[PDB]
Amino acid sequence: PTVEYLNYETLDDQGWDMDDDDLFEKAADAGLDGEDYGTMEVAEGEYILEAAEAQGYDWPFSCRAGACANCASIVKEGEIDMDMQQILSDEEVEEKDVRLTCIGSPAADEVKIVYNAKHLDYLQNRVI
Ligand code: FES
Repeated sequence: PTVEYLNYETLDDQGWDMDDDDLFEKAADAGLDGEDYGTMEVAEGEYILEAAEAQGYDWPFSCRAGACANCASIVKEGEIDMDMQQILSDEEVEEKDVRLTCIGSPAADEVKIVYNAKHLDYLQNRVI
């Protein structure tokens, strides 16, 4: 039950690559904020945003029922289990690797994922 969360905003701000500089690995040498990069440990049956929230990590959330994408993320690798529902578009689960962190649990041992997907330029336009 090991995972590595990464700040999607840090990837853009720094202007790094998605998997070229191996942020999940080079990040440990940057000592960035723990709320941006770190190894998230979650057992089977435990919600990510929940296991990380008990450590000090922060995640975007609004519906908290797996019916919206505010808590959207970007799994860079591994696999996560979802509930009986699918509000996101497979394109986001395959082209953006987005998942539900409020109601999503890791089904693999090691998994990579970026937290705070709301930073995506596709949503930033929602700003009023
Ligand atoms: S907070 Fe709505 S799907 Fe996660």
